[PDB]
Order: sequence, then structure tokens, then C-alpha cells
Amino acid sequence: MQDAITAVINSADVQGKYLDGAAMDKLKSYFASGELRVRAASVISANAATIVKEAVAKSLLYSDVTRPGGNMYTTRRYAACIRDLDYYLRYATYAMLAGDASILDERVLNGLKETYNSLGVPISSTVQAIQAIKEVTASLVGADAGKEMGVYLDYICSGLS
Amino acid sequence: MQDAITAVINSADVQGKYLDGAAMDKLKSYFASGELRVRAASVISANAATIVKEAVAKSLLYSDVTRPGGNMYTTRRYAACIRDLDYYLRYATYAMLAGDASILDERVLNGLKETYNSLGVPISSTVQAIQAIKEVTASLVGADAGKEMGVYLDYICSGLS
Amino acid sequence: MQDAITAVINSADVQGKYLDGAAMDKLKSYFASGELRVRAASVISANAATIVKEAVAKSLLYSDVTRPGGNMYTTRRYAACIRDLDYYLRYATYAMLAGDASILDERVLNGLKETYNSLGVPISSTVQAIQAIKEVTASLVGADAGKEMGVYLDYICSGLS
Amino acid sequence: MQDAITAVINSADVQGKYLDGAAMDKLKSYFASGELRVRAASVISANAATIVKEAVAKSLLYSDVTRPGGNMYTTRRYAACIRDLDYYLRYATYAMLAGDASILDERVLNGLKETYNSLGVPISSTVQAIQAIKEVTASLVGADAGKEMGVYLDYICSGLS
Amino acid sequence: MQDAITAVINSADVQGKYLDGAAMDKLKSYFASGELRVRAASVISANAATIVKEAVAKSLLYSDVTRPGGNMYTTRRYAACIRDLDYYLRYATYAMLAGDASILDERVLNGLKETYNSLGVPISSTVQAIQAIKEVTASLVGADAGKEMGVYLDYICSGLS
Amino acid sequence: FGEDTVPYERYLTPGGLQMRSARVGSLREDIGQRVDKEVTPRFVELGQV
Amino acid sequence: SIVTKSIVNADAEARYLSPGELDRIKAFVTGGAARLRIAETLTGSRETIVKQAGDRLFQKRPDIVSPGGNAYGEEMTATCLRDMDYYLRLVTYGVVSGDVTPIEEIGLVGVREMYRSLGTPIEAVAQSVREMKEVASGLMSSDDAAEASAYFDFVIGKMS
Amino acid sequence: SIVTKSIVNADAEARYLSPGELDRIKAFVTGGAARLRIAETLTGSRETIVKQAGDRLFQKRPDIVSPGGNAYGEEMTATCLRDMDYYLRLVTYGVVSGDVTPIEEIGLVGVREMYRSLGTPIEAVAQSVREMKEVASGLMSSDDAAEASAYFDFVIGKMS
Amino acid sequence: SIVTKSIVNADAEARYLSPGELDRIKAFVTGGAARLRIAETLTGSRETIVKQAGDRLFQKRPDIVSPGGNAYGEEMTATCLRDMDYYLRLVTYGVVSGDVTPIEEIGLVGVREMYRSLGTPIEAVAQSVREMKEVASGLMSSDDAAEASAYFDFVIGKMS
Amino acid sequence: SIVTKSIVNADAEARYLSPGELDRIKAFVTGGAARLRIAETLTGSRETIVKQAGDRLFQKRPDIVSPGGNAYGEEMTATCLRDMDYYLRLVTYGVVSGDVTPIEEIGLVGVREMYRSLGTPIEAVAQSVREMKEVASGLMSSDDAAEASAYFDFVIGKMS
Amino acid sequence: SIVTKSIVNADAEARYLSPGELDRIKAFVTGGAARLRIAETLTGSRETIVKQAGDRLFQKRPDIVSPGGNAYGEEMTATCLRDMDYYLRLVTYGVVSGDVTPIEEIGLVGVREMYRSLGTPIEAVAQSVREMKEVASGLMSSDDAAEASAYFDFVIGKMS
Ligand SMILES: *[C@@H](C)[C@H]1/C(=C/c2[nH]c(/C=C3N=C(/C=C4\NC(=O)C(CC)=C4C)C(C)=C\3CCC(=O)O)c(CCC(=O)O)c2C)NC(=O)[C@@H]1C
Ligand SMILES: *[C@H](C)[C@H]1/C(=C/c2[nH]c(/C=C3N=C(/C=C4\NC(=O)C(CC)=C4C)C(C)=C\3CCC(=O)O)c(CCC(=O)O)c2C)NC(=O)[C@@H]1C
Ligand SMILES: *[C@H](C)[C@H]1/C(=C/c2[nH]c(/C=C3N=C(/C=C4\NC(=O)C(CC)=C4C)C(C)=C\3CCC(=O)O)c(CCC(=O)O)c2C)NC(=O)[C@@H]1C
Ligand SMILES: *[C@H](C)[C@H]1/C(=C/c2[nH]c(/C=C3N=C(/C=C4\NC(=O)C(CC)=C4C)C(C)=C\3CCC(=O)O)c(CCC(=O)O)c2C)NC(=O)[C@@H]1C
Ligand SMILES: *[C@H](C)[C@H]1/C(=C/c2[nH]c(/C=C3N=C(/C=C4\NC(=O)C(CC)=C4C)C(C)=C\3CCC(=O)O)c(CCC(=O)O)c2C)NC(=O)[C@@H]1C
Ligand SMILES: CCC1=C(C)/C(=C/C2=NC(=C\c3[nH]c(/C=C4\NC(=O)[C@H](C)[C@H]4CC)c(C)c3CCC(=O)O)/C(CCC(=O)O)=C2C)NC1=O
Repeated sequence: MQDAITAVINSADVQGKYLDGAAMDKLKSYFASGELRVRAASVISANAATIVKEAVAKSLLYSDVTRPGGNMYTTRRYAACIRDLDYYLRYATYAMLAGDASILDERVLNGLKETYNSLGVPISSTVQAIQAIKEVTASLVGADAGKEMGVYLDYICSGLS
Repeated sequence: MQDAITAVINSADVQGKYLDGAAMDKLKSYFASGELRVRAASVISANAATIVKEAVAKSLLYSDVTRPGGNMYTTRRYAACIRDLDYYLRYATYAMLAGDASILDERVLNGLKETYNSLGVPISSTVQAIQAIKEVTASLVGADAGKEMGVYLDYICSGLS
Repeated sequence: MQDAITAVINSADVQGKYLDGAAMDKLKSYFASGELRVRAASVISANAATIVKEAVAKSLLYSDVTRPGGNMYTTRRYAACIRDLDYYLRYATYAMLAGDASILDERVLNGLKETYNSLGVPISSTVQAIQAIKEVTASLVGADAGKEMGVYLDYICSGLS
Repeated sequence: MQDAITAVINSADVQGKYLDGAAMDKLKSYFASGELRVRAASVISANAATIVKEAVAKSLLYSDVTRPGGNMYTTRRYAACIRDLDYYLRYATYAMLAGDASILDERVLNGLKETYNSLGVPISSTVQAIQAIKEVTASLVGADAGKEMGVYLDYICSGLS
Repeated sequence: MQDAITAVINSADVQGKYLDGAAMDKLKSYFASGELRVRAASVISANAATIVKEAVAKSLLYSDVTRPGGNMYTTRRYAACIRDLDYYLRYATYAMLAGDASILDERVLNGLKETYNSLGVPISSTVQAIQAIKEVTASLVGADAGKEMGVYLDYICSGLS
Repeated sequence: FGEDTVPYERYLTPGGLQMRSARVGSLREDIGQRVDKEVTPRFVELGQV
Repeated sequence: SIVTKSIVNADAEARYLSPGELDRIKAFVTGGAARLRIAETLTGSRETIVKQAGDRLFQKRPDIVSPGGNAYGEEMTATCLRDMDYYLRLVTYGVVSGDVTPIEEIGLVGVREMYRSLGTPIEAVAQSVREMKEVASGLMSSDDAAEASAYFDFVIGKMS
Repeated sequence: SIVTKSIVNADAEARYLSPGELDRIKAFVTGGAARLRIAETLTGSRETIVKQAGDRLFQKRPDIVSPGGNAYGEEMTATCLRDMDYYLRLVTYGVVSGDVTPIEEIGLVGVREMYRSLGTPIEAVAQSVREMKEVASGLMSSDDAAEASAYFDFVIGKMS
Repeated sequence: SIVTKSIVNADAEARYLSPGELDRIKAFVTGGAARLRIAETLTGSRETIVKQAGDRLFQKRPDIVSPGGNAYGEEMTATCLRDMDYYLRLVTYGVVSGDVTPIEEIGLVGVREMYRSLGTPIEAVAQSVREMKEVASGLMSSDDAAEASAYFDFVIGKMS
Repeated sequence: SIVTKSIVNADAEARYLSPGELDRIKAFVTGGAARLRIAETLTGSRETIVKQAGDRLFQKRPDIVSPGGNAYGEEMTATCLRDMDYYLRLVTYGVVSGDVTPIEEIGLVGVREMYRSLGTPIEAVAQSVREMKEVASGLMSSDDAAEASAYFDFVIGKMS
Repeated sequence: SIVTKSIVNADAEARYLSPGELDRIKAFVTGGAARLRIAETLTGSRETIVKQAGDRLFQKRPDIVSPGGNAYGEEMTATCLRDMDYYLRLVTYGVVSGDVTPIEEIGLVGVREMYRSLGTPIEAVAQSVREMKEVASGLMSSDDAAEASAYFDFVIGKMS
């Protein structure tokens, strides 16, 4: 995986040049936003379960999917759906801390669409669930870091689509 | 698609021999059932729209599916649901006439889960709609021919599973 | 695709409600911004190719991308990249006129990242070219309308990166 | 392991002879007792958590071993101790269903004493804890199977002491 | 393993008491010596290979062990010996950064005496090598950091002997 | 198409439609999500004069 | 909307929008205040239009609410008035959008098949929409009535 | 501790400490005076914090002291306050050590099995230590409360 | 970086990052200006350090430029100075990253096999990086010299 | 089912079905009529079992239905009765199948995680299943009550 | 307002305002920005305060929403939450005005007689405003929480 530091290092390295100020300002901006990322990650790590709880309550509960015949009908499939949303929230927290969406398409997205197509998982329903996660964590954390979290959540949705 | 006759001819043809006595017994069993199959197909083909009307009134109407926010709300989606139930009734009649579910495996269940997941179609609600079709058809035609229709309707349901 | 009016109408339809006060406020805001959207669309439709040609002069020319071994080396590949930036500018103009990114998601970003990964197109260089388009359009159009165009071009950057 | 029914089979295997009456009557006694053994095993399987809870409550609770300075003070030590008690109850259930203590001699009494000496686990505390296991099981089932449970628990006492 | 702060925290937890001055004096001593330990570890990691080569030059070269028939003759054996020596140096650096020698007497001295007695490695010659390492580090990093290294190094000597 | 009609995209694969309409934009609120009819609360309605 | 229609046409042509289409969007943007006024009047008087037009419908076509009719009963009459309120809401959507596109997307495609499956007379639904048009045209100003009558007569023509 | 986790990472990768983690240990050493100051004020207020937090806990959830709760009786409430005192001691231990490792290896893993065998509501004791962190953040200064609240919220997350 | 290390370790343990790593991350974030300053100092003196250290290496050990040597030839010495520029660039990468992972992932894995193939003496490469360390430490301030020489001795320790 | 377990146990050691498995399957077949009778009276009395057991549950545990509780409100009460009907249906499935693996595969894997996400007290759900056990055991003969209470007590053990 | 109090005192004395009183409006003017910030915080967080305070009030006093209670129905519960919204608006008025005069003049004179006529438990109204104070102090900073809780405690003292 790559964070913003390794991203700008490899961007300098692929052209083989040293660090210029047009690259050093990227590291300065990342160190400006780092404490915001750390505090938002601490809030999300403290409140990881309740984000998923109110997200499923906002989006997936009392819908077609929990009814008999739905994809999250049995308790095994419900626990698998909660596990998937925990995966999405934790890896989006990782991407928010890194400041680069490399871990998302390098450890979540590279085959998950094929896996969901083989399992019959509703990708649009998972996208709506991740949007519910985004609204809950935006209300919980704040607008400034919630936007950065929502960028990687929409990255996860775009990889899923 | 394969009926019982083409299934017997296929099983003899891949052996390269003619029809032996067990093949004759299977054909005579199918010819014995063919009277009931033709009568049930005639009754369903006559009262095709009434079965869909009764099933939609039984299972889908005056619910959140047909209310605003549901997937049967917009009238193009309502007419699409009517067309889908006519699809299920007509291909279940085809599978009853054939005595085999290969027609459902080839044209009905071919990516239907992926299609409904991409569209956002409620799998649980359409399974309940096919169940209402099964109950209305079993009420209309009888116990034995209704059970014969219900075998392929439950096959469509388990394909949607 | 949807514009701002179509998005408001769709939200009110999904709620099953008439146009309340807040929906009329959003409609009045869009009707207020429509003058600036029309003027910006006319200015960009005038200076369509000019934005692209100093954008590639600012971002892409005289680099290893243009030099042999680069992805924009041949005249065919150069015309392909010029056409791609023309499409990006035209669709950002469409999104700025509509007030929504629905056309960007429907007709640009669907499979665009997979297309560029299959072709080997540099994502970072393409993003920097779109940033050059954003800077030239902001310098040429104005402040608020240039900021709106920058918002939709950054949406294209977020969907592509 | 080997059961009570297989015990006479193994003894006759060593002797190289068939079943004799001094083992026939023991096998008939096991056949007469086996229904109350299997039902008492079913009862303690249904109420298995209550035995561990009451044993911890009336033997190990509010003691030197669970106060600071004790070998069962910390939460990890408590979880390990209740897991050990649950395993003791499950293997005692296995023996009282099976009619033999070979399951305890092989799958419990292999090196448990030496691991407890390695860990510094209080042997006398475990011995009074399995006395509490005896009292709770005898209260739950009754003395008719309580003495039968106490035979294998006294086997545990002799093995661990 | 157990460093200084976890050691005093465990000593407090055995008595079940909050941290008082009788451990906080040693805690202030550790935090006063911490930057000395880090700078000494930096110097030792800077000169880590040179310490080993001067130690083997001043204690182990031109001896009966590196004569044929000795305990350091073959090339694999010499590589293993210098591997042991910079293992001892690096784990002594670990204990010197930690403030306690739990890592030294556990993850180095678990079975080191027994395996050296089985192999035939001269314990006295290894003690002389460790004393040579101690003299080189004391002459290279200073007096106070040198004797702090020497405490853990003759702790290693006492573990070997 | 007749002799005068340019061909046009008539049918899609489900995967292609999912790529087009399963992104963050251009996806409706009622596709795979329960839509709760939000309303002004009854106490706010009573508090309005 | 007409903005959506112009953007769709320009996208099909793969070009920027023609200045005639820019002037169309300009004219719609300037004239949207009157459209919002029409939609506000219909939204405010949504209940009396439905009630009076339902009464005029049931007097003109007594068969649909007599016993044996499709809308006989209080709950069936409530469902019929709910359908009329739905169509008036779609008329407000079309007035706001400036074109018949949301009306056709939400409530005209498959309407024939839907009402044929329900057994409801589509001609009587068209008569209900016609009475709603008459009551709304009586309730608003004449230029506003002429503007709303285009969308109303679109619904009439697509039902008939 | 953070020093022992640094050397665990170091000998897991089987080499000496990196300069970044050496400067990180330097930063931990320099901040350890502030963490020890937090330790002094917490061990000075070790009684009033746990007493006010227990009073807030019984005021929030009266069903604990009501019949049907686990902590019914004077010895039961004394053991509940003793558990809260142990967890406050663990939070002070973590503030001293610089990481959540002592809380994890003393009283935070296996707490589900602990309170399942006890019958104690895990959300109720999470609420109790939440009131502990609120009273602690009230009594601390802003930077000290911000430092201790991360470890407190880790206790909340792993004991919720 | 340390962010990448902590996220990778928490991912392998399938858990969120604890505050015991989050405080380390925010400390690395806050203490970045010194590393940035050392980075622009090194890339300002990127040429002269390479020139002086190459001059010192070829005067200290003339076997490199001896006939039959590995770098006998003007283009061979040019590629040797280019390798010195490469490792100075990697040292600047490690300085601006605050970690040894960029040097390890770019120019330390397979270096022994690479120079074992090419015949270039690995101890003379270590001497080259050591001489760059001495020139840079002479060129810059003493605490910054120690900070840069930390990564420099990491490189020469992985070399030998 | 028992047939499934016997075939799986034979196939795992790659042989045909043993005489012990044939005797077990024969016992399953002979007890099929009694098991079918138990399942038939359960599904015939499925409404009154859920009604009476829900009434007894809500009398014995008013906290889950009082305000602030998980099931407070008519919709949440109906959802709780729906969950009880779901578990009664799974009990009938287990009674038909002769073992506990349909109940395990449908409604007893991830049940703790699901109800923890829902906020529902799993011990109160176990109390609901215990009341269903008592009400259903009062509606049959003694051997039938014991046979059904075996599957009921399996659900009790999996919930608590 | 304190300017109204000082001008009433000066007018009843028939004189001009003393320099101490001019300092009263002076310091009131200086504190006006912070008072407006507190009132704007409450106004922005209006509905959340009322909903959480209502839920916690109904949790602590289940009898008022039980059948036979004063607020059993949904409309009566809405009247409860409406009274709460009234008192929250009065608290914001008092925060803006800098004194308890608008709260007392609008909704605290004759409140006992009004709620006795309505059959409403005045102590449960006091508990409801106490829960409102708790939620406001939860989502407000501590000094501003004390500033709002002064007016909240005035309301509680007038109810009790
Ligand atoms: C001369 C052209 C080259 C050279 C040689 C050189 N070697 C040493 C010292 C030692 N070499 C060994 C190696 C071995 N001993 C063994 O028994 C075996 C396997 C059979 C090997 C490979 C050892 C152990 C030493 C240390 C002396 C000892 O034996 O105790 C030196 C001396 C260096 C010193 O500092 O004393 C020298 C000079 N050096 C070169 O540059 C030429 C390539
Ligand atoms: C060198 C100081 C003296 C010497 C020693 C000698 N060592 C070996 C090989 C081994 N060294 C170790 C030690 C460790 N392995 C670990 O993982 C750790 C913890 C970090 C330690 C301390 C071990 C276990 C061996 C055994 C085999 C191996 O290579 O791993 C040998 C070789 C024995 C053989 O020939 O089989 C020798 C001789 N001998 C001397 O004379 C030096 C004074
Ligand atoms: C009233 C003018 C006429 C009439 C109406 C009538 N309609 C129904 C039933 C339904 N009609 C619809 C149609 C729509 N749903 C939509 O979302 C829209 C566009 C916004 C339309 C037009 C639907 C879905 C139903 C089903 C009701 C449900 O929600 O489940 C009935 C009831 C028929 C029945 O058998 O229940 C009636 C009576 N009937 C007349 O005679 C008038 C001509
Ligand atoms: C108080 C916040 C809540 C609660 C308390 C309660 N505690 C007990 C008794 C025990 N609690 C523990 C737990 C620990 N001991 C440790 O050393 C540690 C780690 C530091 C923990 C987490 C233990 C072991 C006991 C048993 C006492 C003993 O050591 O023998 C009880 C009594 C249980 C009973 O049934 O008697 C209670 C009630 N309950 C609540 O409702 C409060 C929310
Ligand atoms: C009743 C005994 C207890 C209780 C119940 C309660 N349940 C819910 C909500 C849900 N429960 C489930 C669980 C299942 N779905 C299945 O398909 C199966 C197995 C067949 C199970 C066990 C689900 C999915 C829901 C969500 C509703 C939905 O259909 O989407 C609630 C509501 C909680 C909420 O926040 O909505 C309640 C109250 N509560 C009690 O107090 C009793 C102990
Ligand atoms: C192998 C196929 C191939 C072609 C054809 C090619 C063309 C090419 N010509 C360029 C520029 C240019 N080309 C010219 C050349 C000319 N101006 C004139 O007036 C003369 C008429 C004419 C040449 C006879 C100039 C002046 C520029 C620079 C334009 C600018 O920078 O504004 C550039 C951009 C500069 C760059 O390389 O980064 C490219 C890519 N590249 C390729 O890989």
C-alpha cells in the first residue's frame, strides 16, 4: 500500500528526480491534515460498531433484503453483511489515515465485484449501505474530515459498481 | 430446451443405441400425463391475465412495494412487474408442458439474479409474487396439476434463491 | 441523466410528496444560477479547443509522456488524448449546465478507470491534465462559474483516480 | 477413547476369547443404566452454563485466588479458568454418557497436572472447584446420577492430585 | 517481554495498588536516562559490525578455536559465531532500550546453555568475546552508557555461566 | 431500423447497467434502500401557530 | 427538464450546446417564476381540485362508482382520488420542469397495461384528468391555465 | 508498553531499531513527564472521580440498584465500585505506559466471557466507564483530558 | 512510512489502530518541519556532496580506478557517481519520509545479488555511502547531521 | 438431517454406509411418523404458541417492552412476535429433520452478532424461546414434549 | 433584560442611570456575543434536544406514557414534546436576554395552576427540563453549559 508520503516519493522516483517544492508542499499539506486524520480515526475507532448499527437501521432494516427470500435473510448472511460493512469502515479509516486510496483497490476492490456477482449480493444495496455509513460518520465526526472519509467511501462504491 | 421425450432421446443417443423398454415406459408415462398437462395449459392460457391480477392483488398491492419509495411505485415499473409475472406464468406453463425445467434453466434463470440485483428488484417480494401465482394457479386448476405447476414455480423461486 | 430540477422532482417523487418550501428554494437557487451557467457554457463553447491546447502545454508537453516510451507518444495517441480532454471538458460543461454529476457518472466514469488501466493510460498524468483544464477554465470564465466547472472537473478527477 | 461397552470388548480382545457371563452381566447393567446416563447428559448439556456459573459463584468467588495477588485475578485468567471449567464439565458429560473414564485419562489427564505446575495453577483451588462441580451437578440431576458423576469427578480429583 | 515501566506496573499490579513514588522514582530515572539510551543505541547500530570485527580481532582471532579442530574453524561455523555475537549485541541493545533484561534472559537465554553444552561451544571463550564487546562499546559510546551496556552484557555472561 | 434509421443502443447487459447506474451519482434513492417518508414532527406541527 | 432535453440532444450530437438551445435555457430560466407560481397554486389547492373533479367524474360516469364498478366502495373511491392526486402531483412536476418528460417517465409509460391489469377504465381516468384540468383552469389565471393545459392535454392524449 | 512494542516490531523484522522509531521513543520519553503529571493528578483524584462516576451511573441506570439488576445490595454496589476503581487504575496504567497494551493484558480482553459468566451488562459497564471518562475530562485540563480520552475511548470501544 | 507500517500491522491483526499508534502517527506528523528542512538542505547540496565523496573515495581506494578494476573507464566512473546520486536520492527519500521503508523497498532488496553479479565491491559501496555521510555531516548542522547520518548508517549497515 | 450426517460420516472416510448408520437411518425412518405428528401439531398451534409465549415473556420481562426498552412500541412488539414465529418455524424444521442443523444453519449462526447489532438482549430472546418451549410442551404428550424440548433447549443453549 | 431592569429602577426612582448601571449595560453588551453563540447553538440543535429529552423522560417516568397516563397517546406525546419545545424556546429567550425575566414572564407564572388544571405531573415536567439541561450540557461546551444550566436550574426551581 501507499500513503501520501510514499505516493509522492514514488511519483518523484518514477521520473527519477529529487524533491522539489511542488512536491514538498504535498507533504506539508499532509502534515497539516495529519492531526485531523488522527482525531477522526480515533473517533471512528471508538464508535466503529454504532456507525454500522445506525447505517443498517437507516438503509437496510425493514426492507426487502431482510425478508424471507432476501439476500440478508438468515442470521449467517446478516452477520456476513455486518462483517462486510465493518470491513468497509475499517479500510476506509485506513485510507483516510493514509491520505491515498491505494489500500482500497489493493485490498478490498480488486475482485470484490466478481465475488459479489458470484454470490448474488446486491451491489446497489451495498452502495446505499456505504452511503448510510457516510452520512452517519459525517454527522458523528464533522464536515471537514467527514468529506475526506466520504471520498474514500465513494471510492469503495465506485470500485464496487 | 428438453422435454421428457427429448431427455429420453438424448440419453439413448449419447449411448448410441435405440430405445429399450425402460425408455418405452418413460414415454408412456409422459403420454399418460400429457392429457392433464394439455388441459392445465389450456386453462392457464385462457385465464392468463386473471392469475396475474389475483396474485398482484394478493401479494403486492397496498404495500410499501407499490407505495412511493417502493420499486413497484412508478407505472412503468408496475407494468414491468406485470410483464415479469406473465413471463413466470408462461414459462412455468412451458415447463409443465415439457415436463422438465430446462427451459427455465436456459431462458428464465439465466442471469436473472444479476439482472434483478442491477435493477434493484426485490427478490423477496418477487418470490412472494411467484408464490401467490402458485396459490392462484393451484386454486384455478386443481390439486395435481396445480402441484405440477408449483414444482416449476418453486424451481423458479429456488433459482431466485 | 438528471439536472438539479430533475433531482428535486425525483426526491419529491420518492418521498411521494408535492413541492414543499425547501424544494422551491432549491428551484429558485437553480434559476438564479442558470444565467451564470448559460454564460459559462457559451464562453467554453467559444474557447473549447484553446482550453485544451494550453492545458496540454501547461501539463503534458515537453515531458517523458510526449517523449518516446511515453503513453502520449504517437500522433494517434496524441489525438486520442486531445479527444479525451475535449470529451472531459464538454461533459464538465454538461454537468455545469445541469447542476448535477449524473451525466458524468452515467456516460463518462462508468468503466473509465478500467479502460485506462487496460490501455495503460497514466491516471496521474490524465488527472494533472484535467487540473490544467480546470485552471485555464477558471482563468478564462470567471470566479463562481469557474469554481462550478472546477467542482465538476474535480469530480471527474475523483472518479478517475 | 473406549467406552464401557467397548471395555469388555477390549478385555476379551486381550484374552483372545469371546464374551463370558462375568462381562455379559456388566454389559446388561450398562444397557439398563444407559438411558438415565444419556438423559442426565442431555439435561446438563441444556443447563451447561449454569453449572460453571454456580461453581464459580460458590467456590472461587471472593477469595485470595481472585483478589489482587492471585493466579485468577486478571480478566484473562478468569476467562481461561471458566473455559477450563467448561471443558471439565463437557468431558465429564462425555464420560458419564460413555460409561468409562478413558476419555478423561487420555484427553484430559495427559499432561494437565504438569501444565498446571508449569503455570503455577492452584491445585487445591481446582480440587475444591470440581467439588463445587459435583455439588451443582448433584443438585441439578439428583443423587442417583449425582454419585455416578462424582465417580468420574473423583477420578479427576485423583488424577489432578 | 517486560521493560521498566511494565515491570514497575506489574509490581504495582501484584499488590493491586496505584503507582506511587516508590516506583515513580525509578520511572523518572528511566525517563531521565531514555535519551541517553536512545543515543547510545544509535551509536551501537551505527558501529554494529565494527564492534563485532574488533571484538573478534581482540579476543577470538589467532586462537585454538580458529585453528583446525577448534570450535570456530569452518566458514559456516565462523558465520554462525559472528551471527551469535551480533545477536547478543542487538538483543543487548534491545534490553538497554527497554531498561530491563527480560528480553535477554528470555529470548536469548531460554536454552542457550543447554544447546551450547550439547554442541561443545566454549562458554568461557564466548564470555571473553562478550567482555571484548563490552570493552569496545565502553570505549566507543562513553562511560555511563558503557557501564549501562556492561550491566546487561555481564548479565549475559552470568546467564552463559 | 428501417432504411433511414441510424442504429442506436437498444439493450444492455446487467453488468453494464450496473456500471452506468450503480455509481454514487446517478443512482436513485429507492433502488436498493428502504425509503422512510420523512415528515415534520407532530410536536413541531402543534408548535406552529 | 428542457435543460435535460437540450443536454441530451447535444450529447447525442457530441457537441457543445447550440446558442439557440442556450437561448431556450435562458428563456426557461427567466420564465421559471411563473411556472413556480402555477405549481404553488396547484399544490395549495390540491385537495379541492381532486374533490370537485372526482365529484364531476362520478356524476358524468356513474357506472364506475355504482356497484359492479371498478371504484365502488369507500376505499376504492379513496384509491381513485389518490390516483387523481398522484396525477395532479405529476402535473405539478411537469409544470416545474417545463416539459412533459417527468410526467411521461413517472405516470404514462405502461399506464395502459397497468389499468388493463387492474380493470380500471382508462377512458374514465382520462375523464378524471379532464375534470382536473377544468377545475384547475377555473381556479388559476388564464395564461397560467393555458400553460398548465399543455401538460394536462398531454396526459389526456397519452391516456386516450 | 510502546517501547516493548517497538522492540517487538524490531526483532520481528530481525534488525536494529529504525531512526524514525528511535526519534519516536525520544518523543515518548519527552512526553512522559506530561503523562506522569496526568498520573499524579489522577492518583490524587482517584477517589472523587470514581465516587462521582458511580453516582452518575446509578442516576443514569436505576435498574442496576432496582430488583432484577446484578448489583443489588451494599456488597454488590461495593464490588461494582471496586471494578470501576480497577478500571480507573488501568486507565492510569495505560496513560503511564503510553499504550493500551497493559489494559489489554490485564482487564480488557476476555471481558465478554467475564461479564457473561457474571451476568453483568456489558453496555452498562461501558456506560459506567463512559461516565468515568466524562468526570475525568471535567476534572482534567484540556490537553490532559484530550490525552486520556483516547485511552478511555479505547476502553469504551473494547468494552462496549 | 510509520503510517504505512501501523496501518499494515493493524490490517494484519484485523483491528483498528489503537491510540498507542495514533499518538505516534500524530507525533510524526507534528515533527515534520525538521525532516523537511533537512530534505531541502540535502537536495540543495545534492551535487557537491556527490562530487566531494566520489573524489574522496577514488583518492582513498585507487583499486576502484585501477586497471582491471570494476570502475575502470570514464563511463564506468560516471555510472558509479550516478549510483552515488541514486543512494543520495534514497537518503533524501528516507529523510522526508521519516522511515527506512523507501530505502529498503527501492535500493536495499537484492543489492547483494545485484552487485554480486556486476562485480562491484559492496564494501566499497558502503564506503561511498559513508563518505557521503561525512560530507553531508560536515556541510550541515550537527543535530541535523546526526539525523541524516542515522539513515546513512542504516544504509551502510544494510550494505555491510 | 440424520440421513445427511450419516452419509457425510461415511463419505469422509470414503466407504459405503456402515451397519450402525443403517440402524440410525432406520430409527430415523421409524420415528418419522411421530416427528411428523409433533411438527404437525406445532404448525397447527403456531399462532397460539407465539401469542401465549409472548404474553408470558412480556409479563416476566417488562423492561424490554417498557419505554427505553428494545421492543417498546407496537411495531417493535410485532417485530418481536415475528422473531418468535421465525424461531418456532425453525423449531418445526428441526423437528421434521430429526436434528438441529436446519436451526443452526438458518437462525443460530451469527445470532449473537446480529442481536448485538440490533441492540436486543439475547438472554431475553432465550427467555422467549423458553416460554415457547413451555407453552408447546403443555400442548403435547410427555414424550412429544421432551422430543420438541430437545430442539428448544438446543436453541436455548445457542442463545445463552 | 438587565437594561430593562436598570431602566425600570431608574424610572421608578425618577433619575438618570448611575455609572454602575451604565457599566451593567456595558458588560451586558460585551457578553452579548457569547450569549448569542449559546442561543444559536441551542436553536441549531433544537429538535435533537427535545427528542432526546423526551425519550429519556419517558424512560425515567414510564407511567406518563402508559395507558391511563396524561400523555398516553401519540397526540398527547406530541403535546408533551410541544411543551418541551416551548420551554426550550423560552430558555433560548432567557439566554439572549441575559436574565430569567422572559422565561418567568412567559411560562413560569401560573404554571403550577395550569398543569394542575390539566392534570399534568409538575415534578415530571421538572424532570423533563432537567433532561433537557443534561442533553444541552452534553452537546455544549462546559462554560456555555453552565451558562445555559443557570436558566435551566431557574426553570427547575420554579417547577419544583
Ligand atoms: C591475501 C592475498 C588475501 C587476504 C587474506 C587474509 N586473511 C586474513 C585472516 C583470516 N582469514 C580467515 C579465514 C579462514 N580460516 C579458516 O580456517 C578458513 C576455512 C578453511 C577460512 C576461510 C580467518 C579466520 C582469518 C583470521 C586469522 C586467523 O586465522 O585467526 C588476513 C588477516 C587480517 C587481520 O586483520 O589479521 C588476511 C590479510 N586479504 C586480502 O586482502 C587478500 C584477498
Ligand atoms: C561464537 C560466539 C562461538 C561459537 C558458537 C557456535 N554457534 C553455533 C551455532 C549456533 N548458534 C546458536 C545461537 C542462537 N540462535 C538463535 O536463534 C539465538 C537467539 C537469538 C541464539 C543465541 C545456535 C542455536 C546454534 C546452533 C546451530 C545453528 O547454526 O543455528 C555453532 C555451530 C554448531 C554446529 O557446528 O552445528 C558454533 C560452533 N563457537 C566458538 O568457538 C565461538 C567462541
Ligand atoms: C380513479 C380516477 C379511477 C380508479 C382508480 C383506481 N386505481 C386503483 C388502483 C391502483 N392504481 C395505481 C396507479 C398508480 N400508481 C402510481 O404510482 C401512479 C402514478 C403516480 C399511478 C397512476 C396503483 C398502484 C393501484 C394499486 C393500489 C395500491 O397502491 O396497491 C384502484 C383499486 C383497484 C383494486 O382492485 O384495488 C382503483 C379503484 N377507478 C376508477 O373507476 C376511476 C376511473
Ligand atoms: C459495576 C460497574 C457493575 C457491576 C458489578 C459487579 N461486579 C461484581 C463482581 C466481580 N467483578 C469482577 C471483575 C473483575 N475483577 C478483576 O480483577 C478485573 C480486572 C481488573 C475484572 C474486570 C469479578 C471477578 C467479580 C467477582 C468478585 C470476585 O473477585 O470474586 C458483581 C457481583 C457478581 C455476583 O453475581 O455476585 C457485580 C454485581 N454490575 C452492575 O450492574 C454494574 C453496572
Ligand atoms: C423478541 C423475542 C425480542 C426482540 C425482537 C426484535 N427483533 C427486531 C428486529 C429484527 N430481528 C431480526 C432477526 C431475524 N431475521 C430473520 O430472518 C431471522 C431468522 C429466521 C431472525 C432471527 C431482523 C432482521 C430484524 C430487523 C427487522 C427487519 O425485518 O429488517 C426488533 C427491532 C429492533 C429495531 O431497531 O428495529 C426487535 C425489537 N426484542 C425484544 O425485546 C425481545 C427479546
Ligand atoms: C513521430 C511522430 C511525432 C510527431 C509528428 C510529434 C510532434 C510534436 N510536435 C510538437 C511541437 C512542435 N512542433 C513544432 C514544429 C513546427 N512548427 C513549424 O512552424 C514548422 C512548420 C513545424 C515543423 C516542420 C513546434 C514549433 C512545436 C512547438 C509548439 C509549442 O511549443 O507551442 C510536439 C509537442 C512538443 C513535445 O514533444 O513535447 C509534438 C508531440 N511527436 C511525435 O512523436
